[PDB]
Amino acid sequence: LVLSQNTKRESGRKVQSGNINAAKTIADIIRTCLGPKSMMKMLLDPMGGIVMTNDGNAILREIQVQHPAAKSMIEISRTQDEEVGDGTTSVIILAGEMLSVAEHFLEQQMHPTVVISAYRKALDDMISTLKKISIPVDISDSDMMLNIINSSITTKAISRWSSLACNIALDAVKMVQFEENGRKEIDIKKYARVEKIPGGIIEDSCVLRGVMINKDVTHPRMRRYIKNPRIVLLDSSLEYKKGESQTDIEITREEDFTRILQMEEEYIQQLCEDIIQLKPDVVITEKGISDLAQHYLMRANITAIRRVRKTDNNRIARACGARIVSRPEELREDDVGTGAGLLEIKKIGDEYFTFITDCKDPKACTILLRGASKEILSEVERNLQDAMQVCRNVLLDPQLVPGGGASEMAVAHALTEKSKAMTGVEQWPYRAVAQALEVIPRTLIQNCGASTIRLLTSLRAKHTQENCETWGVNGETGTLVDMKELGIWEPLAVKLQTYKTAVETAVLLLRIDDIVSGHKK
Amino acid sequence: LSVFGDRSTGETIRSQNVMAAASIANIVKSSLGPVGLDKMLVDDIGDVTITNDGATILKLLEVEHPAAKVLCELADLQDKEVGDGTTSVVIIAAELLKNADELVKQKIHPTSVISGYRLACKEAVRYINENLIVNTDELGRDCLINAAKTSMSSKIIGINGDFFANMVVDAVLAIKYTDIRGQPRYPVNSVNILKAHGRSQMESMLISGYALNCVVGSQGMPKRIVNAKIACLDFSLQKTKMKLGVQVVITDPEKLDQIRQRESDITKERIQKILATGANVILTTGGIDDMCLKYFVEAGAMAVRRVLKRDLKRIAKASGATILSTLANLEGEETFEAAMLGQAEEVVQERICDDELILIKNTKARTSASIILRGANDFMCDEMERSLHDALCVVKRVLESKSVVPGGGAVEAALSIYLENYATSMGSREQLAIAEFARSLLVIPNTLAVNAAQDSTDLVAKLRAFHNEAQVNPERKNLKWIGLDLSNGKPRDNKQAGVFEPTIVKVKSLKFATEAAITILRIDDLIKLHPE
Amino acid sequence: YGRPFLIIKDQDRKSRLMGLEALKSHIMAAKAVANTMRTSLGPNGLDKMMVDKDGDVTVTNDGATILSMMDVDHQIAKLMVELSKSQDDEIGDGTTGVVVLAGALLEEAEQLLDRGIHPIRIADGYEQAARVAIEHLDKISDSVLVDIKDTEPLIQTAKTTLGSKVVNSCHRQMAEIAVNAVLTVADMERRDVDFELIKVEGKVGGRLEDTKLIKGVIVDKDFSHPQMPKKVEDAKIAILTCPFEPPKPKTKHKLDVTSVEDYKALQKYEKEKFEEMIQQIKETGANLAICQWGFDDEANHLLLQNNLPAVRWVGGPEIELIAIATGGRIVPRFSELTAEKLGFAGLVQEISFGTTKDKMLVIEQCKNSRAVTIFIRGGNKMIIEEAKRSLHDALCVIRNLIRDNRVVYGGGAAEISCALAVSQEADKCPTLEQYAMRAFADALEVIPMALSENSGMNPIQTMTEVRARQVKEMNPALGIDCLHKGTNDMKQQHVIETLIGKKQQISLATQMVRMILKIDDIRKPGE
Repeated sequence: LVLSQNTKRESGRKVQSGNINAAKTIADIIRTCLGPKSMMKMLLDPMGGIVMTNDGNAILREIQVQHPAAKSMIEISRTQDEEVGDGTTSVIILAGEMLSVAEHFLEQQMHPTVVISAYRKALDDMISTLKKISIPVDISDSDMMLNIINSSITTKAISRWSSLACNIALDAVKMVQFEENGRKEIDIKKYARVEKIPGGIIEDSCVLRGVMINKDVTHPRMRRYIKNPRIVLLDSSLEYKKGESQTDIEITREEDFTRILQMEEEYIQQLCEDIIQLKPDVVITEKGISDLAQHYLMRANITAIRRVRKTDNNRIARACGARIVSRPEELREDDVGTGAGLLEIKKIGDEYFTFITDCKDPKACTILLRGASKEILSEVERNLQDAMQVCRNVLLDPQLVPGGGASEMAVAHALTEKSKAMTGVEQWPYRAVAQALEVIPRTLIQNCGASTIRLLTSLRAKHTQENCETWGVNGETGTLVDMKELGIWEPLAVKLQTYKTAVETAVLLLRIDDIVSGHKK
Repeated sequence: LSVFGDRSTGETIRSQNVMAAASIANIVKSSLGPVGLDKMLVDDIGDVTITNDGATILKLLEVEHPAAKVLCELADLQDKEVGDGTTSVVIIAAELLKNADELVKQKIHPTSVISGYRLACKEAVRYINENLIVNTDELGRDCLINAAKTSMSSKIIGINGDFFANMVVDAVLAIKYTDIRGQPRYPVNSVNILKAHGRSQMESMLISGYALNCVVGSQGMPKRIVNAKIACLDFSLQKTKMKLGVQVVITDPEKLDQIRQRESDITKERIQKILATGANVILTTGGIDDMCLKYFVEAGAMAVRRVLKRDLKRIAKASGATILSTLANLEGEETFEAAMLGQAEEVVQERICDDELILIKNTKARTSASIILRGANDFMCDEMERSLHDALCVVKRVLESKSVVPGGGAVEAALSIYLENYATSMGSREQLAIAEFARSLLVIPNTLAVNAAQDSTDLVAKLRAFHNEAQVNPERKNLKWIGLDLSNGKPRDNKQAGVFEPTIVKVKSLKFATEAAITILRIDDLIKLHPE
Repeated sequence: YGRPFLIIKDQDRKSRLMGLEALKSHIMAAKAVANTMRTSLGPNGLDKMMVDKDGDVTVTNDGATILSMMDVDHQIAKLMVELSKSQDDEIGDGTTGVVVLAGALLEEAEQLLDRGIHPIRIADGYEQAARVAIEHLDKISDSVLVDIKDTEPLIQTAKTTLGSKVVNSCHRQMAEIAVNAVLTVADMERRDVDFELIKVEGKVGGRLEDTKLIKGVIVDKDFSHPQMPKKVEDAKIAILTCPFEPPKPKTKHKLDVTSVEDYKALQKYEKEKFEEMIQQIKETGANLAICQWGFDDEANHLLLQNNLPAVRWVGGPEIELIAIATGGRIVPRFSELTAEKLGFAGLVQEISFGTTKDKMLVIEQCKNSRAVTIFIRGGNKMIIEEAKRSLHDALCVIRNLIRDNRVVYGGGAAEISCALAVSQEADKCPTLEQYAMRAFADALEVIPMALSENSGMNPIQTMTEVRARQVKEMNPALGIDCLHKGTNDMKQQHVIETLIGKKQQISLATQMVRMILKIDDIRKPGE
């Protein structure tokens, strides 16, 4: 017994093949999942539930593996999925075939490292190529976004609900720009809360100018409906709290026990009049509520809600623009809930809901999802999740690309122009990537169900012409289609990270030459 | 006669130890040289780790045999000493073990072997200092580029090296530091490296300042500050306790309110005292209370909780802040002084990989450097920093030692022959160990070539000849040369190619292998003990 | 690279010991056997008792038997075991110490190993020392070739050879018992004698002194018919193989009787045949018959009907012992027997030897007979068994003496001179074989020390004096006063031994220890 006592090892071509095989496996289980003609997959969770989604990431997110590079690929998915949302509908699939041809030079006894070098060389050419054939666009023009929005969602089941979602997405993003960074304001996808409520229909689901609380009034008398509410966000609890420093009390005369009892009551009263002093209408706390305080707030005609998640609270704060407070005596009129167009508490059916909309200039809001069932709606928001995602990315970059394989062919021959201009051993790797690129539209045809070879060849033959760069494939016809009229248009950074991530996998995987298990630590 | 174990002696264990050593060599023999191929370990449950650097590899690998741990132990010191040579060093020792035993394998007296081995070590270093080339006449940045990009080979980032080392050299040159008043020492680990999966390393950015694996305390709190009013304070912020045992007993109730009142007002005024200075940025390894958060927003200031001490220690150093465990004075009162502030142009938290991290830009008091890593997975990132971690190390040593050695294995190429002739100098039986010591020392190019997959002997023989030729016709200014390549599979002038390595790398290496070989060879018998 | 691999199956349980550690290990094992045997030598020695796997027991002093009964597991031990077996059937006792010679040599041999000394030379010198021993030994050897009809050199030698055995109670008699036995059956024209001509016969009962050699043959068979008379004076003897039944040709043979007269003639023949051979033997004029095989109860009585006792179911070897002792022949046929082939003897008489048992038959032949038997009586089965082997062994040395009529007074004097003779060479030795000399010489010294220790005297105070006398005097006839007799003249003490006995003994030992030194490594399979 020598090395590690039941830790296996592997080396060389067997290893490299294993990764390639493991890689090749990873893509194909998803190769059907992309396109306007894509499939939609349903999954078995560990814990009993059901998830159905076309977004590959979640599918891969729910995948348990033993092969390491496979686990590597999994993480690769969520990173870009975190990064851009969609294209993971293609991201990994692009990687594996890149590898799939990549192995084709290994038996050529070609050291991968140099094959890596071309891969590096390839990327910059791709990056430069794409920028050349990128398309700047205005951001204020809403309808273009929606087409861009629709284009980005014309792969998911919300295709039939494109118009709403496109509006649904567009409005939500448009109202998110934290301008306190000068002219470098940032939107955030952590305030655009998504709320799934059962019943109703897609059409019933709509964007609400503010936030929703799945709670109910602590006391009946408080109005469930107010025109112009005034709001206080009380981070602190509204009731007596123990003296933190383990204080203790020894009374000697009779009255003190009752007296100290009144004193905490007074302390309660003490807090309230400070609140009523600012003429609020609304009491909000992430904590519980003294009913005795609640009594006086009821006396105050001031509505109170307790025990709310902080995340929503700040959004509530962001909704009416007011700022949260934990110090009632230090309450500031600058944090009044001014800018709440309406307070209401509705009934969805067995649940009270808090309506606070029509803010003057809401920066935060939550979307109310009304559909078929949460898992249906869970799919919906995932389509939303990306749907909002690319939009903000667009608000980062006004540059657009015709995806759908059109840019891809554009890249390919551009490299082919390079490859024949790039004599040397690395040339064959270089043209390999170009040829490797071609599979994504090929998938489309398989997803479409047409003559892939004939279509692609005509496609490639079409794009040998320098005059035309927007020739792509319609998803449903499976015919050569220039993109300008078809309108499937894509943000630059999306495909950027796509290629950007794609290569990083290979080189990372290409260096792999040995296996070691059993760390036991 | 021992319970719970037998023993092995003589050739048996002798041979056994060699097998142990060679195995470890074969463990890592594929991770070296500009063509090195990285290693990876499925741990036990899938938390795998790709890496090419042996010290990490060795450290992460379970070992049971003693001597292997010694090499495993040995490398880490070199890791604690160099950072690479992990590409090389362990391979050196066991090979030095390998041939050494072979002499012993007939009859050869080990201590006899040791002395020449001792002689081998001292002889080479002395000649290497007779083969050194100094960088000062050379342009600083260039060889800095060279050795780094030389270090960049065999790594994940070797292709992008020019961007990398260029980033690297700026990073280190900005982390200049004045040492003992007689040294301009450059502190390793001073630069901050944060891994951020996502964009490419092309998009990986150097931070001319400090960046934080931190986030804003309060969503209400501001996010970007264009000002330099920066405070740090180790003192955590909670409504204070009595903090030892100091019991509170009440006989007059009428005061608990004011007791309760003051429990936060102590914190409150401390904040206001802090705020009266006008510091708008505060950092705290300790916890931060929401009451302070509220006032801080009402102060509009910036607050950070739960930050690692090392970083804020670096923070005070660069910004010129004064690290403060508490407020006090040489008089009893807790006061605060603006002079304790640190200064930097702008501090922002920014979302990378959907994650907002806090940045500090351009501290006026002292230059700071951080490096942002963008990559595909966590797997790629945390390995690439290790190289980047090692990347600075050699530069520090290069900065530490105004002296360089050409890369691409010319060292032993020179060494092998010079001792080989010097072997004849001794005249004892020991020079045989020298010849093998040199003979074993030839290991490196062979290791490179097999990973590069060419005829090594012919390459090596060509290497031998040129260096041998470099030892004829003492008009060597037009006959002394240095260099070798693998990418073209032919020798060159790595001096012309810029393939350079820091001297001390080989220096300490040959020493450290010498000791270990000294250690392992002397053994003649192992005795095991079964556990209780 | 480094990873497990299989060279031999069960590589886990293939243990292996090599070199000096193995060497000494064998030495350690060897000494145990030596220490096992030390007590077993000499008149004052004490013998061992072995217990059989089937629960039987055996007490004995013959180390060959001791080891033959011994079940060791160490392989070298078995080499020692067969070693003694090789010596015994080669000579006989001396086995009383043969192995003891080896291991003490090996014990000290390690001392040279402890001096790092390579076995090969150690193999070398001891052999040279061995040759040194014999050429010294035979030079100082006495001879009994020079003797007249050797009546009582042998008696002394027998007396000597029996002093190591518990049968020493009346051993003088048994000494005479053997010497008569051997001289009768010896071929001086050949210098050999077959032990088959000797019939050992020991039946338990009676005293040891009741042991009595019989110039003749004794039969573990009684009379064919109980009414046949127990004694027979004249010894006209018939020796038969063909059992007294209808002959049957052993090729597949059968008759196919058909008619009445077919039945009758055979029925008629059936008796008629018996009368024929009954007539046939009667016409031979013999007095007694003996058959190897069966009888018919009918003709048996008819054989009793003519006062011609016979013996039925007689084992093979004995029948010829009968034949040769009678000088008689063996005839397979009734017709072909004639009086000339008949055996004659002095007396035949069955003996009711047991008080409560069936009986035995003895033939007190009175002419010359190249075969003979010894009858042993005594009180214990094992005591019989000890006697037989002891008696058996005593025969051999006289046979051994027959081969070579030159002997030496025993008692430890012989080899003592040798080491001295060895030692004198050790000065003219030159190098390291020089160490090898005194080593073996020192090795040889143990045997007297074994004696005196078994004598309870100071071993060293004894031999140190013993050497110096044999140093001061030139007479190599001073051994150990084993029975506490103030005379070291073992020649006068008559404790003597054949040259070959020791000669083969040590010479045997040398070759074995040579191999013993020769091996270094062992691979033992796990059980």
